[PDB]
Amino acid sequence: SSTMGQVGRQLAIIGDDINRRY
Amino acid sequence: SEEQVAQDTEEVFRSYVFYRHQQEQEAADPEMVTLPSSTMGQVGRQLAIIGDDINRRYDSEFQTMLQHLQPTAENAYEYFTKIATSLFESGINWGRVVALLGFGYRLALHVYQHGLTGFLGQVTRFVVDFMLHHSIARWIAQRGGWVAALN
Ligand SMILES: [Cu+2]
Repeated sequence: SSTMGQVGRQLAIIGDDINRRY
Repeated sequence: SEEQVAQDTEEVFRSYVFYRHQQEQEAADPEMVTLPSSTMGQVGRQLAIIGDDINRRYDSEFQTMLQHLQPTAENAYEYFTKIATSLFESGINWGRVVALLGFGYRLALHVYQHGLTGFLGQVTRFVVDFMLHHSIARWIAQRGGWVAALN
């Protein structure tokens, strides 16, 4: 993403996806 | 046994890195082919399976990520710390733990691809210390340790 905080929040979103699928 | 979980994290992450790299070859970083049937090894392998699925589904995000990782790796700690802290500012769950593991794996792989060797141990230390100081180890301990990931 544009900034590292943006990157971290995108990873939070991906982690929630993982938590919902596995 | 928060400290126990924190120590277990090292072996979990090492096994995760090994198996994720191995299945990514079934389609390179020598440092990821060495130094591993214990409980934590098995947990790492399972998590590496789910992490490979996620890495294929979110390839572009994980590649875009590395634009902030300087090619010399002089800011490895800064990059890791800031991104993971943003990751866990909104809470902790197992999925986010797996995401942190995959983030560490890609950071370790990329610093090698940029010609910095012998850095995988340090990314492992990054992961262990972050999970300890950001209450991730306490959380995992509160859910029964790393072994509870096998469910
Ligand atoms: Cu690069």
